[PDB]
Formats: sequence, C-alpha cells, structure tokens
Amino acid sequence: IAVGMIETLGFPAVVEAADSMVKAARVTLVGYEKIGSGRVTVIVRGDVSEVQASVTAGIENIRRVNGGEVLSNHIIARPHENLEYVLPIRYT
Amino acid sequence: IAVGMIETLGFPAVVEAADSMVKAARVTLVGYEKIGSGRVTVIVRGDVSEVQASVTAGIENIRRVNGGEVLSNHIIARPHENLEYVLPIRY
Amino acid sequence: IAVGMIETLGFPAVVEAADSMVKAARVTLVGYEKIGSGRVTVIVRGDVSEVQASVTAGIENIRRVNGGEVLSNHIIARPHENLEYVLPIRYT
Amino acid sequence: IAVGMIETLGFPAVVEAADSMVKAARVTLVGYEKIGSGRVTVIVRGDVSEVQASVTAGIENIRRVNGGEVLSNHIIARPHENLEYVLPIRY
Amino acid sequence: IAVGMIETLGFPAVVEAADSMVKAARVTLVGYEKIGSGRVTVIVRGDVSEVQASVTAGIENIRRVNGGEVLSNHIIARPHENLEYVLPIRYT
Amino acid sequence: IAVGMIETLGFPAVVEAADSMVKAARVTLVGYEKIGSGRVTVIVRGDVSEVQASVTAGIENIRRVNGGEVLSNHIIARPHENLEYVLPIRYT
Repeated sequence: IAVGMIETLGFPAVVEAADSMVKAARVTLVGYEKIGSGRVTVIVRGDVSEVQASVTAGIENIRRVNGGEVLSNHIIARPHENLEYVLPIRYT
Repeated sequence: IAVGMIETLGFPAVVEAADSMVKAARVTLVGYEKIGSGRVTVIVRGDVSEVQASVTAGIENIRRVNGGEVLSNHIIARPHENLEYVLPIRY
Repeated sequence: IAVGMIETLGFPAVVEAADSMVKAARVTLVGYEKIGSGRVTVIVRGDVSEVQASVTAGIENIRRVNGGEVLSNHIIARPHENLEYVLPIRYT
Repeated sequence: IAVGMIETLGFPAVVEAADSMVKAARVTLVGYEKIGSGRVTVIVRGDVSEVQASVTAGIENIRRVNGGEVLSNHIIARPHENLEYVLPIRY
Repeated sequence: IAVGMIETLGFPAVVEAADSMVKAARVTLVGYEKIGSGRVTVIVRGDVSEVQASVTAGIENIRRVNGGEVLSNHIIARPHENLEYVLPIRYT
Repeated sequence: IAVGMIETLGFPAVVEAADSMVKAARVTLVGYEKIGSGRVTVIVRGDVSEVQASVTAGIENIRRVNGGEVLSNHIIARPHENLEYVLPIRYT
C-alpha cells in the first residue's frame, strides 16, 4: 500500500495539504509529523495511482494558502513492512 | 463546519489573533498548535462566513501587537472528516 | 480580567520580566510559555491599569539583563472566556 | 552487529532512506531519531557488509525525493555494548 | 533568597557554569532549563553576595570550554514569591 | 569522578563520539542530551586521565563521519556533587 507525504513550512499549509489529498483521491490520511524548524508533514496511504493523484493535488492547492510553502514531497509505491513498526506511516 | 487558522511568530500575537477571532464572529477557538521555530497557530471552527470574518479581523488586529507578525493563514470551508481524527482542528 | 504578556529571547530575561511585573503592580503571574527558537513568554492577569503598569515596568527592567532582549509584548483588557479553555492564560 | 545511520533534513527523505536501506540488504531498521532543526536520522543494524550496502543505497535513493537532502551518514562495524543502553540504536 | 542564572549555547558550557557556580560560593544549583535553539540556563539560589560571586566565576570559567559561549546572565536579589510557583527557580 | 562531554551537530557524529570514547579508555557512557538546533552531547564518567583519553579520541574520530562536526567539548575532573542531582551526568 503506497505512502505519500507532503512537508510544508507552517501548519496552515499542511492542513490544506491534508484536506486536498483526501479529497482528490481514495487515500487515507494516517498521520501528521513535526520535526522542528516549522517543518510539518502529512502522510497518506492508498493505491499508488490514488496516492500519486493526492500528492499532486496537495502541492498545487498549497498555492492557495497565504504564506504557504512546500519544502518537500515524495511517494513510495511499496514501502517495506519494517517501516510500519518504526516510522509513523501506519493506520491507527 | 469551516476551519480558520492564523499562524504567527511569537506567542503574544497568537493570543490577540485568538481573542480577535472569537470576538469578531460566532466561531469557536478549538486549538493552539506549536510546530517549533517560534511558529504558533490558532484554530477556530464555525460557518464559513463567520470564520471568514474572524480570520480577517485576526490578521488586522495582530498589527497592534508590539513585535507581532503573521506568517500564514487559511480557511477551509468544508474540511474532510478524516482531518478531524488526525489533525488538531477538532472540538 | 486583563492579561499581559512579555516575550523574550532567553530565559534570564523572562525571569526579570516576571519579577518586575509582579513587583510593579497588583497582578498575578499565572504562566510561562515556551514556543521554541529560544522564545519564552510570561503571562500575568489583573485589572487593566495594573497589567498596563506591570508590562511597562517589565520591558524597561529587561534592559538590566545582560544579553536581555524583548521580542514582543501585548495586553488584552478583556479576553474572551473561550481563551481561558484553550490557551495557558488561566489561573492555574 | 554493525549500525548504519543516515541523517536528512526533512521527513519525506528520511522515509526513503529507511525504505531503501531495508530493501537494499539484510538490515533491520530499529529507529528514527529527531534532534531538532529539521534533522532526522534513521538507524539500521546488521552485518557490516549488509549495513554498508544499505547506507550507500540510502544516500543514492534520497536523490529522487523532491526537496530531499542528506546531512550526514555513518557506519560503525562493531559498536561498544555501552552504546546500546544509552543511545537509541537498539531494538 | 537571591537567584542567579547563566544561559549558554551548548550543554558542555552549561555544566562548567553549574560546577563553577557551586564551587565559587555557598549557592545551591536548583535547576537546568532548556528553551530550544541550543539555549540552556542553569539556576542557583543563595544570599545575594554569594550568588553574585557564583555568577561572575561562571561567566569567567566558561571561557575554558572549547566551543563555549555565554548568551545571557542575571541575578535577582529578592525575587517575588509568585515566581517560585510558576518558574523553575525553586528547590523542587 | 571526572565527566567528559562532546557536543556535535548531527546524530551520526554523536554516536561515533560515544563509541570512540568508551573504546579508547575505561570510561562509562552515562548519557545523551539534546538541547535543540541539532546540538547533541554525549557524556562519560571515569578517572580524569581516562576521561581525557576518551574525549581526545572522540574529537579525532568524528573526522571519520561524513558530515560530522564537533561544536564543543569539555572535561571536569571533580564535579561538585550538587550537579549529580540537577544535570543528566549521573549513572541514570
């Protein structure tokens, strides 16, 4: 099950990211990760083509946030099961 | 139920943002989020017109905070229900 | 009941802020908030004129701190009761 | 048992580092450490040759993360047992 | 009872600050505060003359820490009792 | 009992620091301290000459870490017992 993630500077931009992602395709938002320096990431899971659709919509719609900025983004089609136990990418 | 958000650099400005928001319209302040680098966000919920009124007043009143600064802001008229269970935008 | 707050870069300056505020007028120190980046705020409650006296004394006396810096400050005369439940401005 | 570590700026890149590491060789991902300033490290354990294979693949695959950056990386073939009880490099 | 405080960038320098302070005079180290951005403060209590002796020796000894830096420092001879209940300056 | 500490920017360099220190002499690694800004310190205890040997090896071996940087370091031969109760330099 693919994982998609968008990392933004600022929390309003991240919420737009999460909303746009779950709206644009059949993905589940499973998490929100703060790592400091104002950097925050939202994580979704779903079929690779859906997750690809989600992430693309996310990066575009953040342009509608005043003071919005995307710092990074990425999709992994088939994450190894080891990640599910160590990183916060898992269904809760 | 719409969600409105103002992110400031500095805590005094966020308090003004929160105060102004709840006073300008029928919205509820539901949260305060710290993400580091001095960045703090206040979050309100309410009808989209009320939330829109709250956020514009917040951005304007932060200007009478000594050292106050708005970094970002945003409104989502109809956030997806999934957001309620993962992000701190909930009652 | 008014709320006053002074935000400094550095913890020694914030302690001077708290001390000067409770000394200069009839206000109660109710809180100390850290939001990262070395930014720290002290919060007092009291009558608006007292809180105004406190905050003014605070900003001046921080000039006596070696390496002291005030980043921001603010007073709200009559905060909405909603704030009491979400923000740490409350009588503990 | 060797320990391998890749530190990145940004969380998405750290996920790729972790995924690539466990896929490139017989290593176990045992941890994720945040130390502030956006710096995050993933830690694996395994035989030194496997760990060496895992870390080089991690550094290489981070390059297909939009906005990804490696800050540091390192392998210790035979870390001292004292490290296991103090640092998050264990189980 | 006076309070003295030295804030450094970096943890090794704060240890030297604490050590030097308790060795230079009859003060008690009561606390260590982290506020982010590498800024850490150590806090002692004692009579104002002792506390003054402790802080000046701290500032001076930090200079033999490789990579050490003092960011700020301060003494309050008679802090208000309200401070004891809100800030980490007391005997726990 | 002496205390030695090396502070690095980045976590991989700190692990090398800890490993090199416990390997180069008869010292115990007792702690790891994060204070933000990517700054992390490892702390060992032992006889002053051993601790001196450990810290020296630590700073040299960090040159073998890709992206490794030492920000500060320091040894205190005989730390005051007060520090043991306030700072994380203790046999936890």
